[PDB]
Amino acid sequence: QRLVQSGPQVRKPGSSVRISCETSGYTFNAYILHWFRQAPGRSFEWMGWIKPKFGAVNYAHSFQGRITLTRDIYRETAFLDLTGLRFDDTAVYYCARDRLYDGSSWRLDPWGQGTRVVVSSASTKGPSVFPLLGCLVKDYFPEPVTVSWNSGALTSGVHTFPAVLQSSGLYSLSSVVTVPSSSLGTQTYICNVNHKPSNTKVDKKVEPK
Amino acid sequence: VWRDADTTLFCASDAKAYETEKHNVWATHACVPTDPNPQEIHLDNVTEKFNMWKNNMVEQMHTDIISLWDQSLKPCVKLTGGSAITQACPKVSFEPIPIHYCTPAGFAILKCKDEGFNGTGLCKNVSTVQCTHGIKPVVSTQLLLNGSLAEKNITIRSENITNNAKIIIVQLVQPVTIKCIRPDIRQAHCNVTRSRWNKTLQEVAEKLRTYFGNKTIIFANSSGGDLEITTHSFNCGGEFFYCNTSGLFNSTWYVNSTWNDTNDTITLPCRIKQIINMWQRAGQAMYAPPIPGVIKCESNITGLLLTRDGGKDNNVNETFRPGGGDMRDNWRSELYKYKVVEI
Amino acid sequence: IQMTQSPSSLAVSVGGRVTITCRASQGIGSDLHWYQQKRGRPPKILIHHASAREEGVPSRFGGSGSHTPFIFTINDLQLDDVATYYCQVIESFGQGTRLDINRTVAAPSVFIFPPSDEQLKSGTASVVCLLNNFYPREAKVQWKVDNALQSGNSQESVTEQDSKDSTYSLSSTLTLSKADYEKHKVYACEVTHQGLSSPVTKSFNRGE
Ligand SMILES: *[C@@H]1O[C@H](CO)[C@@H](O)[C@H](O)[C@H]1NC(C)=O
Ligand SMILES: *[C@@H]1O[C@H](CO)[C@@H](O)[C@H](O)[C@H]1NC(C)=O
Ligand SMILES: *[C@@H]1O[C@H](CO)[C@@H](O)[C@H](O)[C@H]1NC(C)=O
Ligand SMILES: *[C@@H]1O[C@H](CO)[C@@H](O)[C@H](O)[C@H]1NC(C)=O
Ligand SMILES: *[C@@H]1O[C@H](CO)[C@@H](O)[C@H](O)[C@H]1NC(C)=O
Ligand SMILES: *[C@@H]1O[C@H](CO)[C@@H](O)[C@H](O)[C@H]1NC(C)=O
Ligand SMILES: *[C@@H]1O[C@H](CO)[C@@H](O)[C@H](O)[C@H]1NC(C)=O
Ligand SMILES: *[C@@H]1O[C@H](CO)[C@@H](O)[C@H](O)[C@H]1NC(C)=O
Ligand SMILES: *[C@@H]1O[C@H](CO)[C@@H](O)[C@H](O)[C@H]1NC(C)=O
Ligand SMILES: *[C@@H]1O[C@H](CO)[C@@H](O)[C@H](O)[C@H]1NC(C)=O
Ligand SMILES: *[C@@H]1O[C@H](CO)[C@@H](O)[C@H](O)[C@H]1NC(C)=O
Ligand SMILES: *[C@@H]1O[C@H](CO)[C@@H](O)[C@H](O)[C@H]1NC(C)=O
Ligand SMILES: *[C@@H]1O[C@H](CO)[C@@H](O)[C@H](O)[C@H]1NC(C)=O
Repeated sequence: QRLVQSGPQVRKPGSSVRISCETSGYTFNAYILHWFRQAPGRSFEWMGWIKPKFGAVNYAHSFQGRITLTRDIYRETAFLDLTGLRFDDTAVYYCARDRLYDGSSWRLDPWGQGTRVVVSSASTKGPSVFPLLGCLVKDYFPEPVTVSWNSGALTSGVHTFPAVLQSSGLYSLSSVVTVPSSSLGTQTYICNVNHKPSNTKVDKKVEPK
Repeated sequence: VWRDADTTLFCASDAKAYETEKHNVWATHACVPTDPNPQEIHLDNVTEKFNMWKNNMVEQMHTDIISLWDQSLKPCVKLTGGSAITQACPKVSFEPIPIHYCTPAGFAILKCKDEGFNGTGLCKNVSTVQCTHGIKPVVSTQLLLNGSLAEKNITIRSENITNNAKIIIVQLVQPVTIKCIRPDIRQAHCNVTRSRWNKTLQEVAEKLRTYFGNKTIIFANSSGGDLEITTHSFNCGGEFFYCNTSGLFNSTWYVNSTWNDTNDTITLPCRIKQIINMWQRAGQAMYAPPIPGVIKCESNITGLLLTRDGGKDNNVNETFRPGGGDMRDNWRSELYKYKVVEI
Repeated sequence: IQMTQSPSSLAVSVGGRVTITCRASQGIGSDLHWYQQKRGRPPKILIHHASAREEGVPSRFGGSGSHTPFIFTINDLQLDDVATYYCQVIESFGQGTRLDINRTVAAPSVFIFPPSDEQLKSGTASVVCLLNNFYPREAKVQWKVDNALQSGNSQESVTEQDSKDSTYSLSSTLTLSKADYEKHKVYACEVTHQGLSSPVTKSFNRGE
């Protein structure tokens, strides 16, 4: 038993997205498959199940008319359709098999690795990097960005924060580090930022003035 | 005395050895003749548990009806698995006959005679018989055809009525006639009496409220899936009919609603397909075009297969849609009052 | 059908016997299951059918109860058990319990950062307030501009708990237009936290 899902996808509001759930390791026809989304921090929400043999489906609540669960009986891949992508639909989506052979018990043993979905009315753009010690990495899209200090030579006192999503639809994060005060006049400090999706790398020296 | 066990059963029938119809032909070699005077004995002061959902008779029957179909209706092309089969695919006569199931020596069938028995729990009136009643193996979705009817009240049977993943079998008291015909030589349609059907939905709704509470009951069409389950699918004269039930499942029933609220015929559009998804097995099958002439089969509606929508729990209403696809549920609807024991 | 999971959070060090209670709508019998998920990972079944264990993780994990209330128990907590836990009944999930390890309450160090010259020239001002190495995770960060409390115009970020000192760190970022920024003088970040007997304020004057 094993369920591999689609890779992370980022779509624009109003459009539609399709998520696949590739099935291996077990009898694909004799196991009820469920679909869950998880808001950043919040608990899991049930979207709907689908009994694979006939595509017998069951959507839920506010999802009806926006969601469609289908499967490709050959290659044994299951799908999840999400139309009219609202902003608040931005989450990670899961597929999980009911453990019970021929029947339901709602025991969920195998889970997808999670399909990260971002709904932003934005186009890919590399960050501007400004000085604050630390570096401010503002207005980039999409995730992710990585940051090091002094080419990897500085690995102590560093805290690299999780990105936030701005109302603009762009991400921002900060990276900070603590060091002895007496060194600021004598030690050079450089943050090295790489944003491969836009192929943007920046080295920004930061000093008092 | 006895204790529960599963074993291999045999079937009995009144099939005609001279008939060319395929159910008859199969049953002639597969089954024995029926008993003129079957015996039923009341078991005094006996109380017994039944479970229609874990009754191995269903599975045995299933394997039998699969075999019946496989050797009777050969497709021009089969895609079971990754392997594809080409073959001769003649037209046949195909019209279900009643089958009885009987226990061999050393085993017995118990029969619950409790009114409106839900299929799971203690039966107060138990009897023993050598053989079941005659059950026609009608293959269909959404609607159960030519089956047994409830004696007094509409009956709901479910493993967990509150588990939206569980099928819901409904049994009617009064049957609803369904009349189908083929006059695009693939175009067909089925008629049901509007008035007769609406009275049915009103009483079903009222019965359903006893389980889900004093709530509004909504009937709606299937949310998706293969055509076999999103339509009322069945076979007639060896041909596979697929009928649209949108006209049947498109109503909202408040606690005070009556069919009298707000031709007398609902006409359902149907299609005959040559390319079909098998119920026996994962895979696709292709048949020959339909035979010339008028094709008709008037049937009795004797039950329903429903599912209930999930969601974030909200009083006021519940929504139900037709379902099915697993033919074991068809068999369960008939075998629910029987269980096998070893002596 | 409807879940309520207590407590919302919790913090026990290596060893302490943990107990989580999930209460629900009227009757569910024994059909409550128990999960566990780590940061960036999908959940995993631990206990099913209200009492039963399953193959995999040990049977130091357990559950008991019937009808409405249920209890999830870890008799001997280890280090890798630190994860968020959830109780589920069919379509319904618990709110979720964020587990944690206990530690001596450590107050945050607070820093404020003005907008850079480079940033201002582009039409936006970001102001950053840093909270470094504190415990517990709960903290209140309030932006004040000329003594007027600011809300809805700030964002917080928190690091995952540090593997070596078991502390958290947090950033808060206030974003304003240049035009609005130049209209006000005093910019302040006020921090409230359990390890501080009173709130700490850091501030600066524009152009100073
Ligand atoms: C059992 O049979 C008796 C007489 O036939 C009847 O009065 C009684 O109601 C039956 N019990 C049930 C549970 O139907
Ligand atoms: C079915 O009826 C029996 C009594 O004959 C009862 O014990 C049981 O709880 C009922 N089950 C359902 C699902 O209605
Ligand atoms: C079905 O109803 C339509 C309209 O009343 C009628 O024309 C048609 O002949 C009917 N077919 C059957 C089989 O009753
Ligand atoms: C359902 O509501 C009706 C109101 O018309 C009432 O008469 C009936 O007693 C109610 N049933 C309950 C509360 O079980
Ligand atoms: C079910 O009804 C809807 C009306 O909202 C219709 O669009 C849809 O095609 C129907 N589905 C089927 C399978 O007939
Ligand atoms: C069933 O009929 C409705 C309208 O009567 C139509 O919208 C729907 O597409 C039909 N379904 C199929 C599967 O043809
Ligand atoms: C469904 O019901 C509405 C009224 O409730 C009616 O206007 C519509 O024609 C119906 N559709 C079908 C396919 O029966
Ligand atoms: C019947 O009762 C329901 C609620 O009990 C109400 O919503 C509805 O309006 C009533 N029927 C009519 C025709 O008003
Ligand atoms: C049900 O029985 C009738 C006999 O009157 C037959 O004509 C019809 O074809 C049967 N239904 C099916 C689906 O075979
Ligand atoms: C059931 O269907 C048959 C089909 O010919 C019909 O003759 C019979 O009248 C129907 N049942 C009832 C009670 O009308
Ligand atoms: C059922 O309830 C939901 C939410 O209370 C509502 O949106 C919907 O319109 C209701 N159904 C009907 C047929 O009124
Ligand atoms: C399923 O039904 C049984 C009794 O038939 C009940 O004890 C159990 O709680 C139900 N499961 C649920 C509500 O998840
Ligand atoms: C955590 O440890 C502190 C001592 O540093 C103690 O005062 C506190 O009660 C402990 N908390 C728990 C939940 O054990």
